[PDB]
Amino acid sequence: AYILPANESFGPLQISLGRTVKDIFKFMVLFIMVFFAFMIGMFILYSYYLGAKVNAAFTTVEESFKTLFWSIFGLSEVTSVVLKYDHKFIENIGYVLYGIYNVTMVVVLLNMLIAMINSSYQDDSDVEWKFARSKLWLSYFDDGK
Amino acid sequence: LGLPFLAIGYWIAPCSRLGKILRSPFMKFVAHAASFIIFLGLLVFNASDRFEGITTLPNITVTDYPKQIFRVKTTQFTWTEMLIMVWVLGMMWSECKELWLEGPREYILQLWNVLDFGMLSIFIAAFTARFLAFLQATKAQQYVDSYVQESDLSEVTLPPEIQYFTYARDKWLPSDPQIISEGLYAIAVVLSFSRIAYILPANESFGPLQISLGRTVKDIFKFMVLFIMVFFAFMIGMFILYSYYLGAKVNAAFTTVEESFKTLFWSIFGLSEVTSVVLKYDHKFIENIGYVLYGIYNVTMVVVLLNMLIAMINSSYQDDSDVEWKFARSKLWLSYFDDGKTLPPPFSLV
Repeated sequence: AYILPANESFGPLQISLGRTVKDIFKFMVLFIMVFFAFMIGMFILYSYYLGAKVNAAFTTVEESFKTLFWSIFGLSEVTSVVLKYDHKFIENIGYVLYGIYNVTMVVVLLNMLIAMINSSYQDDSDVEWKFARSKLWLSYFDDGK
Repeated sequence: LGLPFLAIGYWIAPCSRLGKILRSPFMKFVAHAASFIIFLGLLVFNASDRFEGITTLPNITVTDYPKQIFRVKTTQFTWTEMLIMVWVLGMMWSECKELWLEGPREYILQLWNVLDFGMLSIFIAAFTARFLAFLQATKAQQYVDSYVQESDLSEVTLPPEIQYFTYARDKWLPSDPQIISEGLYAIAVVLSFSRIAYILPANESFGPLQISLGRTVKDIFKFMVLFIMVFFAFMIGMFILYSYYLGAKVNAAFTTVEESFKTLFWSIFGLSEVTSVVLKYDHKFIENIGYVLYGIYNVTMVVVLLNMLIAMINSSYQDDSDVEWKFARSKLWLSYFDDGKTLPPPFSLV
């Protein structure tokens, strides 16, 4: 991507990707707070069932983080909230909290997507890439290198 | 860090440079935000002992002295827990003051007020259930200390009303007050780590994000109702189809109403396997109809999600965001303009 802005076909793509990342960071912070909310809550719920669960999810803080993060991409199984004891109150609350976390994930992703859509529909891309490419060229104009 | 010191200084010297600074609406808002951050840190510190996991198996009872009831140490309240109760009581008192000074009808209008009341009520219910469990455990401990003299609670057959309190978590009843307390406490903790959005509109970079997220949720609710009707349609249909094959299926999906709900809800995020519609008997008519209905439900899921996405896209593309956030932030500022609120909870009960 140091070389990408020099190309006419890929330079604007690099600028658009960088702008997307910059706007992505704010929604990452927004998602981080809710992610921490569900991580702490599910860890508190399932910390007392370390040896009484189908898997190790939510038994520790690291396990809760791993399960919740991989729930973003659907890589966490639904058995993460299933207990071995007949404590259906804890299991059902884990089911509800995991489901609410998944729905909140969709809502946050959707809101971020709508913001990205209604933040670029307002020559701008060409000027953006040309400015970046001019900076690249000016970096090689001086003596040396 | 210095909130207790500031509270003490305000109490001893209400009229001074410290008192003048504390009465500033920005300082009152900062104190309230800092107090809630302390509350969140208290919740995290309360579970800090289990951060790397419990060192003992759930089916093993570990106590301090041999004559100790296990439920006594499991249900005893820690100092951090007592601080959490004090904080919760402070916020409940603040909410009750708002309710009494602003009318019960108008109080429910704001989503923040009802959400705060629900979170605090769940906290009170969780701590009440833990208190009942602690009371029962102390009653068992009193019985042990009175009518049992063996210096070892391992060779004595205690009565069941007292023997039940020596059991590990595996033998606890499903309706155990401590189990109810733990579940409600987990819900209250999740709800507690949501009042950061009380502070979000004050920031210029995150305030508009909060307003946009709230608007997205408000428009989301209508499509949730739209999705609920079709979800109920397929839930009832597949439950009716598969209720007669409870013991003749690969898994338990669609055998009961709860199983149908779980399978269909987790099909939204792809967490339900395709074997949910596979039978063990050679009834290919039922199995194929389940396949078709599950596929139609999945396609309908995509269609509803797509239509909702198109609506969201063509409902905001029509300065509006800046005005929205500025209005919300002005409401936040006006909430701290009036006299009072100098000392955030729980440093307000006195």
